[PDB]
Formats: sequence, C-alpha cells, structure tokens
Amino acid sequence: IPEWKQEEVDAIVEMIESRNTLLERALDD
Amino acid sequence: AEFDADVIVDARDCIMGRVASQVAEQALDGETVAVVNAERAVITGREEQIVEKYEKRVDIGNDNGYFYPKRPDGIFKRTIRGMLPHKKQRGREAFESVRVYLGNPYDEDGEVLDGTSLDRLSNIKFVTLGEISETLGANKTW
Amino acid sequence: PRVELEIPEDVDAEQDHLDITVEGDNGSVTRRLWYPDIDVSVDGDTVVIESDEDNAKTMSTIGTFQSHIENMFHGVTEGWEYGMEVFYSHFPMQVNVEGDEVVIENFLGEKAPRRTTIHGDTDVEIDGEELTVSGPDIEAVGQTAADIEQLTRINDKDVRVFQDGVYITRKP
Amino acid sequence: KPASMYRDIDKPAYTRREYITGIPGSKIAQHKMGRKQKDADDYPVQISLIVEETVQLRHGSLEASRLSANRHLIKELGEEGDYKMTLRKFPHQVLRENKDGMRAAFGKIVGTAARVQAGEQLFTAYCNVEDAEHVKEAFRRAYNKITPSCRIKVERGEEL
RNA sequence: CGAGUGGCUUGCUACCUCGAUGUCGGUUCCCUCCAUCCUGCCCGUGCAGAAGCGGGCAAGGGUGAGGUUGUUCGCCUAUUA
RNA sequence: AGCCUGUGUACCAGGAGGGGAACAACCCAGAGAUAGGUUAAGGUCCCCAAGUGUGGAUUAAGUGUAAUCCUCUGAAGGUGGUCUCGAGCCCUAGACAGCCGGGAGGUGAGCUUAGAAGCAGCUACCCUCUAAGAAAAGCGUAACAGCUUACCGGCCGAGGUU
Ligand SMILES: CC(=O)NC[C@H]1CN(c2ccc(N3CCOCC3)c(F)c2)C(=O)O1
Ligand SMILES: [Cl-]
Ligand SMILES: [Cl-]
Ligand SMILES: [Cl-]
Ligand SMILES: [Cl-]
Ligand SMILES: [Cl-]
Ligand SMILES: [K+]
Ligand SMILES: [Mg+2]
Ligand SMILES: [Mg+2]
Ligand SMILES: [Mg+2]
Ligand SMILES: [Mg+2]
Ligand SMILES: [Mg+2]
Ligand SMILES: [Mg+2]
Ligand SMILES: [Mg+2]
Ligand code: NA
Ligand code: NA
Ligand code: NA
Ligand code: NA
Ligand code: NA
Ligand code: NA
Ligand code: NA
Ligand code: NA
Ligand code: NA
Ligand SMILES: [Sr+2]
Ligand SMILES: [Sr+2]
Ligand SMILES: [Sr+2]
Ligand SMILES: [Sr+2]
Ligand SMILES: [Sr+2]
Ligand SMILES: [Sr+2]
Ligand SMILES: [Sr+2]
Ligand SMILES: [Sr+2]
Ligand SMILES: [Sr+2]
Ligand SMILES: [Sr+2]
Ligand SMILES: [Sr+2]
Ligand SMILES: [Sr+2]
Repeated sequence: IPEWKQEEVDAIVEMIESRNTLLERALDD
Repeated sequence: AEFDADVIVDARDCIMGRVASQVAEQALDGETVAVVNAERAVITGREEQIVEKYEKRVDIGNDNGYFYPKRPDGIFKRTIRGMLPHKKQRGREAFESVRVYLGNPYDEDGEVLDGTSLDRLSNIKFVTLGEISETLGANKTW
Repeated sequence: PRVELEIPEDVDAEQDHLDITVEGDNGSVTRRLWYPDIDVSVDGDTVVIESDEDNAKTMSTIGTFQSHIENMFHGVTEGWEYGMEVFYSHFPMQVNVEGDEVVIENFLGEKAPRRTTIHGDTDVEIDGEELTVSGPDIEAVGQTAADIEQLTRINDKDVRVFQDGVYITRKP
Repeated sequence: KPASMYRDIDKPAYTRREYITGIPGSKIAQHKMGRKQKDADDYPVQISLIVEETVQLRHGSLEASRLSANRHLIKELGEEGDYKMTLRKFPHQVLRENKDGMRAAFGKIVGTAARVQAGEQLFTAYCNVEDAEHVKEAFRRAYNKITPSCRIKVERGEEL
C-alpha cells in the first residue's frame, strides 16, 4: 500500500488523460 | 582350508562391530562361523580419526609385545576376540571355531545378519576395512 | 526438496547408480554425485535431484549437484575455455605443450624445466604470449588452467617485483 | 596476584574498619562519569552490564574495566559527550594474604573487593539513541576485564 | 586487568617409609616429551636482492670441543646447520 | 591441599552380602542354617544374567558411551556448525542479491590558494530537468581524468531482512 506508488498511478493516469507495472496499472484505469 | 561352517556370514557393507557381536554370541552357543569378504566390512565415523586409532595400536608395543593385525583378515578376527573370554577354555573353544576370510572361498554366498547392514545411499562417513589396511601399510593381497 | 533440470536438446544424460554421464557434440562428462539421501535420476527429458530431508546441509549439496549438472550441459555443448597470458620481465619464458603436460622453460632463468600434467581431455592451445585452456569437463579444465598458473608460483622472493609467470586472463 | 585467589565468596564478610587497619586505598578513580550534572531520566536509552555469576571483584579490576569502558565512551563521544555512566558498586570486602608455615596464618591486609550477586548491574549507562551502540561496545571491553560472564542489557530503550 | 595449562623451581601439608627408599655434581647406557635451537615445507613483513625479524606445520635426525668453579647454574673462547 | 581446627549427624573403625572395572566409610543392604520365590541398587550389543525394545527429537564431534570422586577437567572469550521458538520491518503495485542500462546539467558551487574542479582546509549545501542522481559516502590524481556508494529504470521471480 505504498503511498508514493499510489500517487504515481494517479500522476500517470493524469498525463494519460491529457515502473512498467505502474504504467500497466494506469492503463488498467 | 576346509571349514565346516554351520554359518557363513557376509560382512560386505556391514558394520563390523555389530557383526562381531553376533558372531561371538553364536560361537559361544557352539556355532562354527565363517565371516566372508572381510576386506569389505565397514566401520562408521570420520576416516581420519578412525585411522589414527588403528595406527596408534600399530605403534604401541615393547619387548613384551603388542602384536596388532594390519590385514582386514586379522583386524576383524581381533575385533571378535575382544568379545570373547579367549583366555578361558569355553572362550578359546568358541574363538577357534570362528574364521575370517578375504573374499569368499566358499561356493555358497554368506547370509546378511539383521541390523548389521549399512545403507551406502544414506551414509557418507564410514570406511572400508580394506582401506584401513592399505593405510596401515598392509599388502593388498585382495 | 526436489529440483528438475530440463536437459538441452543438444544433449543426452544417462545415469546408473551414483554416476551420471552427459554427452553432447563437444564430448562427454561423467561424475559421481553421492550424498546421504539425495537421489539423482534422469526422468526422460529432465534430470531430477530430490531428497526427503530439508536441513541446511542437504540443501547445500542439492544446489551443488544442480550447478554441477548444468555445467556439464554447458560443457558438452558450448564447452569451457579459460584464457591465459605468459608474462616475463627479463628472462624469456618458453611455454610449450609436450605430450599430455605443458612444459615451461627458462622461468626466471632456471635451468630446470617446470612442468605440469594436463587433466582429462583438456586441450591447451598456445599461440604467442596467449594460452587457451578448453574442454567439456569444467573440473578438469579449471584445474589445468589453475595448475599452469600455480606452476610459476614463487614464495622465496617478493612477488611485487618478480611478476613473471602465466596468469588466467579470462574465466568462463 | 591471580584473581582466582579472591574471586569466590568463600569467607565471612570482612568490612569493619573499626577492627581492621592498614587497608589499602581504592584504585577506582570515579563512580560517576559522563555529564554528572544532568539526570539519568533525561535520556531515552539506559543500558546496564549485568554479572551472570556471584563473585568478588577487586578494586584493581573495577578500575581496569571502568577505565577501559569510559575511555571508549570518551573516544567515541568526546571528553564532554552527552552521556553518563555509573559504576554502582564499592569494594567493601577487605582482602588478606598469608605472606613461617601455617603457624599464625591469619593474613596481612592486601586489598579490597566488591561482592556482586549474579543478576546484578555492575555498570549502567544512559545515552541518546545515537550512541546506543558505542556504549554496548564500551561494556564489551568492560566485561573482558572482570571474572564473570555478563549480559549487556538495554533497559530503557526500544529504538530497536 | 581478566581466563587458563603444566608439574621443571620454590613454598605449604605431613598421606607413605625411621627392625634404613644411600647425597649433590659428574660419568656411562637406554627410552621418552614438545612449550622447536638446526634441518624440511610454509605464511606475513616496516618482503627489491642478500641477510634478517615475526608466525604456522613438524619430534626423522642432529644439537659438538674447550678456560675458571665440586658445582647444577652461569660467565668466557674458538668452531657450528 | 588426599591441609589445619570446630560443630551436628550417619557411616568406617568393629559391618557381611549386591552394585560401583579395581577401591575403609558413594548407592542397595544391616546377616543364624538350609531351600524356593520376588525384588533393591544397578543393568539388558558382546565380554556378562537380561532389549541390538517402542514412539519421537538432536548430535557428526567417536562429542559422548564418566552419579559421587585426590580419582570423572575444562575456562574467560569466540562460533553464518546445526536444530527449534519469538518479535519488528520489507514484498507479485515484484522485495533481497546478482547482472544490464542510467547515474544528468546551472557548475570545474563560493572561499581560501599559483592551484583545488564531490573528495587539503573553511562556509554553505541551494534548483533545474526527471523515472533517477549528494554543493557527494569510498578510492584515485600534482590538480584533472578514471573507478565506484548513494539514488532510477529493466531482466528475473519468492520469500527477504533485522
Ligand atoms: C641410607 C638411609 O638412610 N636409608 C633410609 C631412607 C632415608 N633416605 C634418605 C634421607 C635423607 C637424605 N639426605 C640427602 C641430603 O640432604 C640431607 C638428607 C638421604 F640421602 C637419604 C633414603 O633414601 O632412605
Ligand atoms: Cl611390539
Ligand atoms: Cl578371557
Ligand atoms: Cl554420512
Ligand atoms: Cl545391625
Ligand atoms: Cl573410536
Ligand atoms: K626411613
Ligand atoms: Mg605421618
Ligand atoms: Mg607445536
Ligand atoms: Mg628474505
Ligand atoms: Mg624420536
Ligand atoms: Mg580399631
Ligand atoms: Mg547374555
Ligand atoms: Mg573423550
Ligand atoms: Na564406530
Ligand atoms: Na603394535
Ligand atoms: Na615461628
Ligand atoms: Na594448573
Ligand atoms: Na625432530
Ligand atoms: Na665450564
Ligand atoms: Na554401624
Ligand atoms: Na565388587
Ligand atoms: Na571417545
Ligand atoms: Sr544376543
Ligand atoms: Sr573458606
Ligand atoms: Sr569475563
Ligand atoms: Sr604438537
Ligand atoms: Sr628452520
Ligand atoms: Sr639439581
Ligand atoms: Sr653463580
Ligand atoms: Sr536398540
Ligand atoms: Sr529412537
Ligand atoms: Sr591418586
Ligand atoms: Sr566433576
Ligand atoms: Sr566459553
């Protein structure tokens, strides 16, 4: 439940809106 | 040369001490025993400390004398004598009706006494009588 | 514990009793893998190392049996090679293969030739100031190389000044 | 003289100064070290060296251990480091030596020692969570200069 | 400062022996121990080399002749691995 | 001290027999003769009467197979030899390790100093780009270079670490 990983999955989804697991995470959103 | 053995034991891969204890018990019961393949009998432990003990016995001595055997032949038979009152009539009789051999001079194949077998697959720390004799300096006549 | 090693298509591994033999295009290697209650067997397309015990001492040998077998796989296909270099400061050292042993002459001026016998089917090919030890048995090759370097060992004098000798340059 | 000569409690308590004279002075320079103006409560960590066997420790040994311990604490935290260590025992027991055979053998006075029951704290330090390991090292050097084995026990301290 | 091993020194004890277990030193002759002085093989060096210094394995062999002194010990001399 | 000198008690002395290798006082035991039986201490692989007994675990040193003791040694200190139990933290949102790639600029910070550029000394230690990167944790240089720790990404795939 690392917070920085959670904040990253968000930041990533943010740039997707406008690590690889984290990218695949955001893509899953 | 020719030994009417009521029992022929196969020492191969068998714990010497355990075999000897039974062969003694039987010789005292009147059985004529012939231990076969002595060179292949085995004794557990760390080869290094085992050999130190047998080498020490070879070095002990004096004018009175402490003749200790080097061949697997005698090593084994002396092992048995230490389990017999060989200085008593009944004891010397038992002992003398027991003989150890290198290889197997008989036609039959000796039997394997219960509890005396060693599983090579589950054991690495053990040594062969033949190996000990070779270290002691014996002439590998087997 | 049980580990399964899928054998390379290039190779074929047979084993009877405590001896395992691996053959490939580069040759064959036979080893004895004997340890209390560790059974090694060839189950068709894979080699199996298993035991009912899981103590540290047993686990140690299992992992050891594994690398020994994989090394055999590698040895019979790609093979093993160590590269060595002969170096001298004043006296031209002469390294040569003669028979089944490598002979070194004129080491530090010595009149008597230093030599060492080669282990197994290890090939020691020398070219100029370069040597290449190779073969399928890593044990045999590894030693031969090492032996060659040990052959110029010096204890009497300061090694920092007298650095002549052959050294392993590349470990496989 | 070997400590084997006096490390055991095999004699009556002999401490009455009113009936004993010529008692040598103690070699223990200090019982309170570090910043002795500050309280022990002012520290997050409290570590004590505990003796594991009942014994007698001659003042010569207390000085050697204390010294070899505080010395380390000084070398690692400075001549004024923020720590404080205490040697809580004093050598009350008087020691003799019969230095003429076994005739009129009562020994002449030769020294002093402190009786320590197993489980007791000989020394106790108070430091900040930082220097917690420096004191453990100081004690390691300390129990090397006294007869019994010892447990280095961290009392007040859970930054572990 | 602390922990030990040995049983060569010395002390302590008084267990053995006072219807007797003859001294010290030496000599001669035999066996042994290792805590190794040399020799063999090693490691480190404030190891360039040479010669050293320190340490490890190791008891197979060797460890001698002389001046004072009854001396043991030790001091001294020339040889010596 | 198998020492000297007290005290209480049981023992030897003056106490057999059984056990303890042997052994005045340690264990069982206090004993008329003779006989049968059952135990005690102690023991049951052989010597030597009785188990090569059962369920389970540990030990690899022949440790050990030595109740007591002048008699049976083994200490302070040390041990990633091995087995067992507990606590905290990290981990399939990929941990620990390894290997591959990145380790960037303002800028060789300022100061001192001929010089100093992460790294002689002193002060400070800020912000950019970014998925990372110290005003530099350790080497290295005359000073640079060079070599790496921090820190990030990949490969891998299961426990790891205190
Ligand atoms: C002959 C004799 O008396 N035999 C009976 C005993 C005593 N003893 C003995 C005692 C003292 C001495 N000495 C030696 C030198 O210092 C003075 C006493 C001694 F030589 C010998 C010995 O061996 O056996
Ligand atoms: Cl003899
Ligand atoms: Cl007899
Ligand atoms: Cl084994
Ligand atoms: Cl009675
Ligand atoms: Cl033994
Ligand atoms: K006498
Ligand atoms: Mg007397
Ligand atoms: Mg030695
Ligand atoms: Mg030299
Ligand atoms: Mg000799
Ligand atoms: Mg009497
Ligand atoms: Mg019987
Ligand atoms: Mg023992
Ligand atoms: Na045995
Ligand atoms: Na003999
Ligand atoms: Na007197
Ligand atoms: Na001693
Ligand atoms: Na010798
Ligand atoms: Na002289
Ligand atoms: Na009585
Ligand atoms: Na008896
Ligand atoms: Na033993
Ligand atoms: Sr039987
Ligand atoms: Sr006392
Ligand atoms: Sr201690
Ligand atoms: Sr020795
Ligand atoms: Sr030498
Ligand atoms: Sr003398
Ligand atoms: Sr003198
Ligand atoms: Sr049994
Ligand atoms: Sr069992
Ligand atoms: Sr005795
Ligand atoms: Sr004891
Ligand atoms: Sr200890």
